[PDB]
Amino acid sequence: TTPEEVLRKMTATWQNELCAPCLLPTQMELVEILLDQIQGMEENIGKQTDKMQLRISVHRVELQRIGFITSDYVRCRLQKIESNPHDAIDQHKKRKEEGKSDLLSESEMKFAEEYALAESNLFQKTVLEFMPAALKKMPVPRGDHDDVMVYAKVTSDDVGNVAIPDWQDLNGEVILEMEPESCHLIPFESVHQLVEDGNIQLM
Amino acid sequence: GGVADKALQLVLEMKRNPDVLPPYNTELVRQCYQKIDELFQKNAAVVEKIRAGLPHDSTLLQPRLAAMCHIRRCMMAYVNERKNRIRSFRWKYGGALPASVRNALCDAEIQFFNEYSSTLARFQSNLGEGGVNLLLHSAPPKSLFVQVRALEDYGEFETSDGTQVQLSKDSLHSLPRQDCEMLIRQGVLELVH
Amino acid sequence: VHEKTGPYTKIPPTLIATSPFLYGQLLSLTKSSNIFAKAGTKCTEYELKLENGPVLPHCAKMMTQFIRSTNMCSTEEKPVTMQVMDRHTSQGMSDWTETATNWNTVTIAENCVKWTKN
Amino acid sequence: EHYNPRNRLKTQIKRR
Amino acid sequence: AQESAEDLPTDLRIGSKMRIVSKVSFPWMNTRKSTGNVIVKFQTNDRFDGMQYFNKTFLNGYEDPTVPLPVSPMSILEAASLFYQFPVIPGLKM
Amino acid sequence: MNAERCEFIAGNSLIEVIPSISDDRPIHLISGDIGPFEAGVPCRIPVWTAILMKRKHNCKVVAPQWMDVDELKKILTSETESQGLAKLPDHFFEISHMLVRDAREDIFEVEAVKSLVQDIYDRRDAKLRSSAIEFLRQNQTCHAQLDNVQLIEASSARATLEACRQMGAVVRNKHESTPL
Amino acid sequence: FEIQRVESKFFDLDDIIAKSDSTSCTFEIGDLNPDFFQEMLGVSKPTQNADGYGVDAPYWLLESVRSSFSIQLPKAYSVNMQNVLNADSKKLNLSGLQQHFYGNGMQLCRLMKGENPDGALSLARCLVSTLTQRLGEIVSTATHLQSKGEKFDSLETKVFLEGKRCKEDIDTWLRQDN
Amino acid sequence: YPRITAEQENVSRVSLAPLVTSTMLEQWQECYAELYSSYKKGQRGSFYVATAVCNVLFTKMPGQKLVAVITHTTSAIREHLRSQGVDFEAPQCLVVHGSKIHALFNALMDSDV
Repeated sequence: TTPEEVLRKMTATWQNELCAPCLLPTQMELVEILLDQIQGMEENIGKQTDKMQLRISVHRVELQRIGFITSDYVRCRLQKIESNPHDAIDQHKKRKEEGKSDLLSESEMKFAEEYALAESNLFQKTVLEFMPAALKKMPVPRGDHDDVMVYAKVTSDDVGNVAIPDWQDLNGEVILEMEPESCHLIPFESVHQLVEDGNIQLM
Repeated sequence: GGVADKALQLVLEMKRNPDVLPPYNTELVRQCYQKIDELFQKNAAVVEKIRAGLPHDSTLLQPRLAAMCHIRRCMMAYVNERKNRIRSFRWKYGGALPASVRNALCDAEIQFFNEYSSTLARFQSNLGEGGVNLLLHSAPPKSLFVQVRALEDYGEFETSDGTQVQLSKDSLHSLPRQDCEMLIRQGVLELVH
Repeated sequence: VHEKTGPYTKIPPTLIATSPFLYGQLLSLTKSSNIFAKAGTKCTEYELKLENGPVLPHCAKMMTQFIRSTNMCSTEEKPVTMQVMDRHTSQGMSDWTETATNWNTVTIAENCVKWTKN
Repeated sequence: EHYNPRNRLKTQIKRR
Repeated sequence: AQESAEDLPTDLRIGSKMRIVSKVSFPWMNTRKSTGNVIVKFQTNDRFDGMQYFNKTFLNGYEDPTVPLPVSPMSILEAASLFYQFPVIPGLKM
Repeated sequence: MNAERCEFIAGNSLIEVIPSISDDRPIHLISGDIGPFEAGVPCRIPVWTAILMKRKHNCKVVAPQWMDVDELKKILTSETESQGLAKLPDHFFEISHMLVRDAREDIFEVEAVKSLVQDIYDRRDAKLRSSAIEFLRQNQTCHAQLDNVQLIEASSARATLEACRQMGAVVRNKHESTPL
Repeated sequence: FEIQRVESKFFDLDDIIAKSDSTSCTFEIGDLNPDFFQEMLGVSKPTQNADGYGVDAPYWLLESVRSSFSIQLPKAYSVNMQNVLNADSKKLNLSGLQQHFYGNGMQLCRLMKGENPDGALSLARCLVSTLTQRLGEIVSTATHLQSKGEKFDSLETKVFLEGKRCKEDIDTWLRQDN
Repeated sequence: YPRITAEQENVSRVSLAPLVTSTMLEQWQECYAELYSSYKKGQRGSFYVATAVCNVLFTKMPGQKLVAVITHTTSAIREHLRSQGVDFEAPQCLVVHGSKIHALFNALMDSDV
């Protein structure tokens, strides 16, 4: 695998992470590779004696672009974790029980636990210590992404069929076919698995 | 008035005032504590009559419980809205609270700000070898160098290539963007168009 | 009862029976079916639909026999369920006797048939 | 010697 | 709560639609396990035999509960889905 | 997702330039080698690199083949005749705006090219407006097909997503209110 | 340190304000302790007729009443108004009637399901028709620079604000290229 | 009935929308296939068809031999059936037996005439 391939995968990951309403499986491996590449190029430029020439400016502008992509990805994921930290831990544990790929990396999980404790302290000092003994439990809201729509484009050849709710009869469901160049306005939970597998690009 | 008229005024107090955080309303929060406790004591007396097998009236138990839960929901919503207002300040300008904001807080909120800032810095330190400042690269980069005007006598400054610059009041500079983005955030420099 | 204004202008009421009569036309419901699969589980689901006409009371009785004849109940730990819709427009037709019942959703096994208290 | 990103990636693959 | 019997209880209210859901495949479906739509495909004399069984059940003007069954269960499926109607217009729902 | 990030993604496309400087080795970018440069001999580089050289007077930009006036007229003819959205080159509007912003000296028949691009944008905008208005009268489905939509066109039209999410709640309330 | 799972809109100020509204209702005489009207509502004596005690009560309290009670529809949801809104709602000022129109309607349907299923279904059909008549006008109105969204409901305000945000972004990007 | 255009009174004027005629055609295409299928491979004895330029009977002779009979033909009709590939005995009437009945079934289903 080349760094030229790693950067191309990272850009598609960044676009999907911005568009999706909830948390995708983590891709901090590519982030770590690209940060190491930035540091290597910086030290290599630092060994040069002459810097007022075209090559150094071209290299520095490319490092600017890669730094923007990685920073914006990490900022989006932290802003998603801050909205509901306990639910993120719960979903990560459920994916581990199902035997699927990781939702959070180790540092992300550590951040989530420490933020959850820091958020609990404020409520306990302000309200919950004054409550009667039955009312001292900490509230945690349920998930909220039930009726969210997305614009989605199909890229893979053999995606197959998708099921969506039936607004004429909400007891049942309707089946759709996804031909391999199409764009759709569709609920997110129908295309969730294909977005994880990389067969669909969100717009 | 009604049983829950105190609780709605916290919600209206936060709803009427976007952005600029009002001072903390300890007294109204305290009155809400006392009203919840009074409803609990009434239901406890009815519970003890039921346990003793005495004559009792069971009809008001669920209305009193509903009133208690509604007041608790209002109080925690007030605290949560103020918490979001506080947490926004770590990303505006440099990561610090103004004095006019700090005078409006209580001590628990100030403690929460310090805990959150320490947690965020500890997370930032683990990215790569040297850590990453996430206040940098806040938008897609347009160019390498920026043109800036210096607003105060900051004195001597040095770029990442080791070139010295003498930032003094009412002077114009052309500098790399990454090096002076922090000073633009902290209000020492302004962009020149 | 004879609509003089609308989409059913001068069209007389509908008559329905389960034994032939003069001018009666023989007709059949529309049938279709689907396969659903999800989440890598064992639970693939198989769906059958009957639409575009009245679903008369004999239909459910014969469909029970279709299921029990084709032995879909053999793992009774995995039941089969049936649902009939829009019966509230004809509410009251089963109240006049002890031989009838109101039901909306039904579970079939070989040993029994079950419904909610409703 | 002329620097190249691929050698840096091979070195990091050996490290991790 | 739950209520139960050996056999299906009668309901006399006419409805507009029937849906049946199973975890076991239907006979015409057995090739496939992927998500998709499937035609209810009939074979040989099954429809005609179901029509025979239907008319024989209701020949007296009321139901005879003692008629022998057909051999193909597809004919039972067909016999369940038939009725007589008047008036007749093609292309208008009645 | 917004228009600045759309332009950022559009910057990764390749375009052909003619240098006036010269250089001996290649340039080993993390996105792959681009050099060497010889004066007066064309070669292909990324769009961001091309604009960076053009600002420093180090090259001349060669416009894409779809900026020919005949090709633009073909695109306008197909867009007029088709009922849905016609197919376009990748990042069509973004690359057009970037090149008119930074390199309009090198475009040929500039005003005619500019007017044709504005015509194409106007009637594609009208098609998207009519499709969204006709969708929001629906109650029977929650699905639509929008083939050959561009990324910036999708980015400008995110109110429909929020409107559909609001409609679904009232539909679900009616279904739960239906008696049994 | 114990966790209680709650509603997804537990902290929403708009939802709390929507729960805080009150509707006109009637309770059976003697089936409830008359301490209730002073204890919960702060009213010294109930107003009384042949049908029962007649009062107004809030929605959060009305969900807790497992006893018998009855509901009268408010002015904005009365049947004549239902016919008017179902006939044409494309240009009406819903905010003048109620700032939480669709939310209070959905609460009324959930309460009225046990008393009056036909009336509940009729009101639900009216709500679906009313929103379908207005969503396209909202999404179109967001594109004008002089629009200020005076007449819209709190539910409709979200769609309006998102549309105006998108219009501002694309206009700012276009006006760089002069 | 009767359909054959030489034998008609002034039959009453009728006009119908495209929807009714198209849906009626789809129903006819199903119904004709059901009658022919039950007749060929089941116990159904016989049935009749009437049409604007012809008249057809399907029957069986007393595990049996299938027979089709056409009446009241013309030179153009007989030539057109041979152009459709229905090849037949010709004793004006016509007779077809056996496997060759399937071609007549297809010709009746498909043909423009």
